[PDB]
Amino acid sequence: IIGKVAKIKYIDRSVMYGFDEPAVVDAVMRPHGPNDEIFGLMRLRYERNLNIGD
Amino acid sequence: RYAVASYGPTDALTGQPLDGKRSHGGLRLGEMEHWVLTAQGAMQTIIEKSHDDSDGCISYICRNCGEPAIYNASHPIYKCMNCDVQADIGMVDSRRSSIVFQHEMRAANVNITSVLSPRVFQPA
Amino acid sequence: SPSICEGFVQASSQTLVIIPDNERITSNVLTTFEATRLVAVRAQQLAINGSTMLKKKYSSPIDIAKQELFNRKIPLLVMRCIKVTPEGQKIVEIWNPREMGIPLLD
Amino acid sequence: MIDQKIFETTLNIDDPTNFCTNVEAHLLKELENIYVGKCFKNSFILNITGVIQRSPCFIMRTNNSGRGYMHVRFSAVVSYLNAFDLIAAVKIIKNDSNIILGESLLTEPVTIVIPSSESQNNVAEVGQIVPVQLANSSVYYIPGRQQASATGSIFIPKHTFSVYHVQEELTQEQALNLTKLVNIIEMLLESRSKKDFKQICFFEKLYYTYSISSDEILDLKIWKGPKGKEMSRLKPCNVLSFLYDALKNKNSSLGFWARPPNLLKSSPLAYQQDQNSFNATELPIICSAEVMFVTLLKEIINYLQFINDLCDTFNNEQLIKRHENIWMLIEQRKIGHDF
Amino acid sequence: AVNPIYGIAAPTLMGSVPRIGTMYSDIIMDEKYITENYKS
Amino acid sequence: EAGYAEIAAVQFNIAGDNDHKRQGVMEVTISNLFEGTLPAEGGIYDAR
Ligand SMILES: [Zn+2]
Repeated sequence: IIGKVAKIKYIDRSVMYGFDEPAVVDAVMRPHGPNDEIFGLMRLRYERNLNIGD
Repeated sequence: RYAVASYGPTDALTGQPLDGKRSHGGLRLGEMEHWVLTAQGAMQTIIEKSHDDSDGCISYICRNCGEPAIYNASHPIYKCMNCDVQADIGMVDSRRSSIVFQHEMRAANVNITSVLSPRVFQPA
Repeated sequence: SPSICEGFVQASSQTLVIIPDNERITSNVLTTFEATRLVAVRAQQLAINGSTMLKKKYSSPIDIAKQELFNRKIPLLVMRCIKVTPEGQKIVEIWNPREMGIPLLD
Repeated sequence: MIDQKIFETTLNIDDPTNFCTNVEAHLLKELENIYVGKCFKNSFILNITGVIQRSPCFIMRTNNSGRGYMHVRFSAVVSYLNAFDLIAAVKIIKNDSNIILGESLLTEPVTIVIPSSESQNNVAEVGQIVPVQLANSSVYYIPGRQQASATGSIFIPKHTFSVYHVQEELTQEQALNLTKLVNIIEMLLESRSKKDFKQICFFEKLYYTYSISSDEILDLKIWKGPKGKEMSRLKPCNVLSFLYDALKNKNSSLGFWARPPNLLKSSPLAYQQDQNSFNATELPIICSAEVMFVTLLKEIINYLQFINDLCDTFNNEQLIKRHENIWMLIEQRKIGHDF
Repeated sequence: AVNPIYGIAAPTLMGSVPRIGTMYSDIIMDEKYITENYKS
Repeated sequence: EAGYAEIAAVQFNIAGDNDHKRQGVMEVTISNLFEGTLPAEGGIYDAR
């Protein structure tokens, strides 16, 4: 869900979606942190009906 | 909702699964669950869960001195660093957190010697 | 001055003393633990070999082992360790599950 | 040597139902497959004599494998090498600057690693077969290995000897004990008697401490010794005859016993005296008849084995000439008749 | 201190299983029945 | 070749100098942790 490469040639510090139910990318942004550095921000949304167990 | 299968992330020290769903690890059969399974007499379930599914391993111990030995079938190593010619290695089923536990006791200058069960023989 | 392994002497080997059949004191009925263990061991060993004298055909090791226990064809013996003498003996009772009472395993 | 040893092991059975259809045959097969040709408990296993004592096939309890295990006490023919023994054949395979590596040929698989000294690297080469002398307890039997590592020295027969002062009699039951060694010597002699006279004679001439001007060193049937100008006023005594007489208790074994280098090491002869008149450089050792007899019998067996193995290895004179350089290196260490 | 292994906690800390319940009695293979009923 | 065994008892003792010098497989000599990718030989991270 977020690609990420790192110069040392490269090692893959990528991010995987480890949840049982599929989500949908609602909104993604590239803002600046406190030290003025770009970081990845992903919002994941779920369509939740009432279901057995709620 | 949560479910794991036979494999996944493992703790570096103890060799057991990680802690729960957040870490993609396993769930816990705590102290009180072993009390219940011991009360039921279910010992082959305790092997399956606490050994075959948590952190079971094989420990090698020399008969003649009770100390851990070094055994490797492929790339043949059969040696004890305490006898070196009187080595009599028997494999005991253990689990990694217990071997870590005995090394933590030896690191504090308390020596742990394991007396193995003796050989038994029919007469004549 | 020495190591602990110096004075360590391994436990001496034992002789298996078998109580004769007429002086056995334990029950001639399998406990539920003993029947469960016999069926478990036999089922795993059927998962290894598959050779059995059971006349009817089953598709599971567990069913074969259960019917072998029930029909008295299970090729195992039950060793009940009574005592370990400090002179170096192991007094045990050998019980043949083909000739014992089988508990209620519903 | 070669003798019997009783071992204890625990075998894992991966298929108990099949294994128990014939326990004796399967047990012999597995013992042979695991232990034959390997080092185990300070010994090297040659053959499996039999299974003395076994246990039932227990089912393993600490795992759900359904597998079995069986405790076995078995008797095996093994070969234990003694300190400072004498091998007759080794093929040097590695000749480096640091160490020399060779392997025994006649005896059981043995690796001999001679530490390289400056006087050794310029003589021994790859392809040569030489006799070696061992060292004290350097024959470590590291378990699981197919050979017995031992450091050794290129053999040159010594010029010294030992003297044993015995003050206790050789009893009858200890003579019964040494009967095995006497019988071993008898078998070694009857095995040597088949060989060609020239090979045994030349090897004896090479490895005799002194030199003798031919045809004066060997009387196979009687062992009368070398006829050199009657050096000693007392005839050397046959060890076998003395033991057979002490079986019937007709002679006494007290006094000073010595085997000077002039004596033939492979013969059963030795010197006994009531007073210490041996020209030894070392003090005589006060000991009983048991120790002295054991040491002398073991030396006789070792030297008979050495001569037998030398004669077996070099069946042709071409190889003798190929190894003649070692023969002369031995020869220059001999002592002449300047006495 | 020599600590014989018995009970629950002593075998559990040593990585083994208690000799209890299904593991109280030892099972051995019936040789005399297998040599006369099975084949290799 | 290693037969099946079970621990029957555990003996507790005090470990001395000889026990450490006979059980230990190597001696820590340097304070270098890593020479390269592999751990430094003789340090506290040695592969022995
Ligand atoms: Zn040891």
